[PDB]
Amino acid sequence: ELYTQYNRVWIPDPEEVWKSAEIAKDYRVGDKVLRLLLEDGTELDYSVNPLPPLRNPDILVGENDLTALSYLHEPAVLHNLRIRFAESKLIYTYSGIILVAMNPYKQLPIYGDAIIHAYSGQNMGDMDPHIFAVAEEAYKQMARNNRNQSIIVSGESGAGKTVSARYAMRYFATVSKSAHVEDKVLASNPITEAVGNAKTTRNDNSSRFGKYTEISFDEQNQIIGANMSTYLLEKSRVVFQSENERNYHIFYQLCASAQQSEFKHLKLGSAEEFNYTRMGGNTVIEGVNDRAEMVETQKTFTLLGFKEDFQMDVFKILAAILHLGNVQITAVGNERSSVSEDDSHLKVFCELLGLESGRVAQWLCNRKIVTSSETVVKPMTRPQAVNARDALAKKIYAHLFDFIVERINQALQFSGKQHTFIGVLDIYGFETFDVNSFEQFCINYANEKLQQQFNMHVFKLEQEEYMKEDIPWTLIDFYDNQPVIDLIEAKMGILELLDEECLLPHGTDENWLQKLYNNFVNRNPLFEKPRMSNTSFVIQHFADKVEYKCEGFLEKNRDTVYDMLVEILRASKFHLCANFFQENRTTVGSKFRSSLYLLMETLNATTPHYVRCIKPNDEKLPFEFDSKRIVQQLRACGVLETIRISAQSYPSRWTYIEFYSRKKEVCKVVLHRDSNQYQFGKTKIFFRAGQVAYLEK
Ligand SMILES: Nc1ncnc2c1ncn2[C@@H]1O[C@H](COP(=O)(O)OP(=O)(O)O)[C@@H](O)[C@H]1O
Ligand code: VO4
Ligand SMILES: [Mg+2]
Repeated sequence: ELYTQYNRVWIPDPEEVWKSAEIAKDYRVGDKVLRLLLEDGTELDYSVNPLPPLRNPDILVGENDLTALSYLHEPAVLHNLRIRFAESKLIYTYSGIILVAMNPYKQLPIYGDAIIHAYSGQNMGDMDPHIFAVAEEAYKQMARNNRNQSIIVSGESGAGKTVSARYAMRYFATVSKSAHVEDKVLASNPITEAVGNAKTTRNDNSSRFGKYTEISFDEQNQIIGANMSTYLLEKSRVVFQSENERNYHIFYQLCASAQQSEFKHLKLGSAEEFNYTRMGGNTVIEGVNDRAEMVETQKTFTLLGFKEDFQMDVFKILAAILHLGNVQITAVGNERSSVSEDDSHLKVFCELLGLESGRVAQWLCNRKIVTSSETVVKPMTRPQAVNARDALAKKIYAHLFDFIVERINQALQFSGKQHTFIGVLDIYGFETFDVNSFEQFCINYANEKLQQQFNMHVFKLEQEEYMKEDIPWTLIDFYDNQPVIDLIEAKMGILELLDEECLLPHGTDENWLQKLYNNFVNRNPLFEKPRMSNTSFVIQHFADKVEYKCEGFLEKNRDTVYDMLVEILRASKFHLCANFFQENRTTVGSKFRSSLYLLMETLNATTPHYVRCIKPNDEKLPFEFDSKRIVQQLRACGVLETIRISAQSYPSRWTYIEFYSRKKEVCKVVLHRDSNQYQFGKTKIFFRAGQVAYLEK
């Protein structure tokens, strides 16, 4: 321990998390006090416990790889990212195995084809940090050893996962260009964004669905096609928006083109006319021309082989959903509801979908009950009627979304042997709002599973591979999130208790919430009940604490539509609509659990390439560095731990018999002619990075 005078250390600070302090007097070993001199000139005696993190030299700060730091601690990482980002305007930085990517919130001219080819053929460390380098390394490893790869981006909402994923795919399309199948696989993104992304208060272009795109390659490592897997689309988005949030983009693209002659038969108007698009109070995104976006969407559909007739059919479905949302449901007393058959919006809804308005009006306000002994028809209250109507709207959109993805996959098919593939994962990031519900619970659960997949490959596997070789290895501590995962997915867990309540015909949100209280309050450290609420619960996620409201958990987990309404659309004279509701028990939560299990396995059977995205500020400001919010994300992603294990990891390994050519004691002797840059195991030798390539020369 030598904290000599004149050098600097980091101490806690409220605003900037950490602050530098110069050691005024030299350090006497064992002393509890430290003579420091603050930046303001205020002297102090810091109560240390033999201690403060040492600040790295100004020569080592700002480097491309943070493993090159002398003192690996949180202040160093935070400080290095700050000056690289805030001052040097560098958004990419290497943190060992992972790439770190800071959201610039500004268009940077660093993705041109010239730069793409500049990265091609190069090694990982040869060039400055860039998403292209991560992609190149995956493409490089796919070719040299015929292994499937995965580009796995992560981070909270608005951190820049989708932008990273698309640029990674842009790289593959450029270097591995063969038919221009490359332009089609790239086109799959903007299509799914139009029908799958929506403005939230976290991100103007938030992904409300998860995607995993497998890019297939032939023996020449040229792209031959691709396949897209989607995960739980947000259905409530179709019929509900919070303040300053929008429905899916395509609804507004469609309304913005309502007066075009081609669309006039859809009887549309401004987005402010329709209840399903107006609810947020703002129908426009700053710096987005929805009409111009409609044009690009049409061009993109055409590029994928979807002509005018195909586009008008999906636009017809979309317009129908909007009109459905404006069907007037009046109250008849306090126990009954009513819809006029001559309701204007109902009539076009039925015309576009070839339905009979009488049957729709009837079964929006009544529910049939078959007991195989009698058939009871009970009226619905106005709230129940609106609910049944909205549920129908959400169902139509869900089928339409699946229909589009299914057709996209058909367009990207290939009649050939898949040599290898590179999967690009891009799911909705960790998010939390004032009011969190089932939607947020699922997204955060998904993110929890990704962190598990990450920790397993980076910390569990890598260290276990070293430990069982009998080599000296100080284990790196990392936050294992298996407990919170078990709390959610395992038996007697939250999602299991929810399914049980859903099986009860008299099941309710309140009773389910009570079963969570009894089972987990003062029983599971990760589960908490707020003192000033008996309608919610808070979970300690890896990223942050998140309070969830229990309202609507059963309904959303069931995700049902009344039988009579389904039959009406099943008898649709519109071929596309009839296809959606043709006849061909498990809950949303159970399906979501199972889907994610398959995904994790698919990722584990590939060589992962991780990218950690980070939102620097909450105001979408260009190159603004919010220390508190950033350090929170660095802790959640375990960046500091990742850098540490990356630093002390031995990249190159040799078996003893292999070592002789260039026995156990003979090799150890010749190696000495420092002692830290290699270690000897049971059947293997290991070396430090680049500490051998100089022998090759
Ligand atoms: N590299 C970047 N360059 C410019 N803008 C970016 C970049 N990354 C993110 N952004 C901005 O952040 C917004 C949201 O990014 P996105 O990738 O959708 O985040 P996520 O998918 O993680 O929610 C984008 O619409 C874009 O304006
Ligand atoms: O806002 V993002 O859902 O695309 O993480
Ligand atoms: Mg996204």
